[PDB]
Amino acid sequence: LTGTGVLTESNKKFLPFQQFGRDIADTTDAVRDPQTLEILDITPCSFGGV
Amino acid sequence: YFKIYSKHTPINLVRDLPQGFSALEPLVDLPIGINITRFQTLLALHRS
Ligand SMILES: *[C@@H]1O[C@H](CO)[C@@H](O)[C@H](O)[C@H]1NC(C)=O
Repeated sequence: LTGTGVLTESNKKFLPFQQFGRDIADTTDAVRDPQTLEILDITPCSFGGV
Repeated sequence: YFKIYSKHTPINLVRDLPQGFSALEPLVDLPIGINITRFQTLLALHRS
């Protein structure tokens, strides 16, 4: 699973089966890292109009 | 793939299904790859 974003700590209480999370657009918003099983939130990097 | 979903609920109703809502979490996924059209419940006898 590929993508770009800032990985931060999260407070979303994922259930044991649950691995990733999806927004309305279906783009991945949170992910569970292998090897260490922790839950990393994925926040898109800051952008806007010049 | 044999998907088993499970949920354990404390109830106190005597005879029928209690009326309420409880979403079943996934328990296990088994790669059995076999044809299934019929199934059986297994019970346990009590002997004295
Ligand atoms: C390796 O990944 C497994 C998950 O499949 C995990 O249980 C285990 O702790 C990991 N070990 C190391 C050394 O990262």
